[PDB]
Amino acid sequence: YAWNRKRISNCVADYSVIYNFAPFFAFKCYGVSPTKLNDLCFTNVYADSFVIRGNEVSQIAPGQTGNIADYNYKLPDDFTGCVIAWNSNKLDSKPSGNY
Amino acid sequence: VIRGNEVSQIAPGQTGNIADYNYKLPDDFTGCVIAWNSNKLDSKPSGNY
Amino acid sequence: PTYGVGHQPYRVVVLSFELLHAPATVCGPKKSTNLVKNKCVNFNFNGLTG
Repeated sequence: YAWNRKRISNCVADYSVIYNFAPFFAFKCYGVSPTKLNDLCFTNVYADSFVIRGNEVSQIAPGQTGNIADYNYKLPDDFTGCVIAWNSNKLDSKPSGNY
Repeated sequence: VIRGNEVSQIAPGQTGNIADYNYKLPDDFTGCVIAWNSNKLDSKPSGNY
Repeated sequence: PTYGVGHQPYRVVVLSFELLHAPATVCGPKKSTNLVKNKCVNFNFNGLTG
């Protein structure tokens, strides 16, 4: 409900070091191929981050309906960015409960 | 044996580290790619080097 | 073993085939049929139907 927004600008962007920072699977993108980030270049880069459950992952996609997509975080009709998700069972869970 | 982020790189028409400089597939590639996890047989607590 | 799920080892076997231009050498369980000619039949010659 309170995702952070970080503006990235006026810097050299190397997208090949993204895989080393976090152990995800694939670099899912919609308007651009994941292969060809480095040769082209953009105007501004925005970063948004939040922690969800494993069922409501496909709701973060352009044109979806649910609970996360309707009241918490909605993507536009024409999204030209990338979405990344990975499991975090080892750093984000307690036996009593993560409240 | 590769890393988990590089399983997607075994595909025609892609770049990266394996597809550019280590193992490249042709653009007209026909065939099947079989990949499975091997953390039990190919990992050590000291480190597999 | 303490690494994440994206840094796990993955054994990969890539089965790469080539299309049939040479005489065929490798394939499996399809029973052969005695050849009959001069009749409108369905044939299966090394993987092509017609």
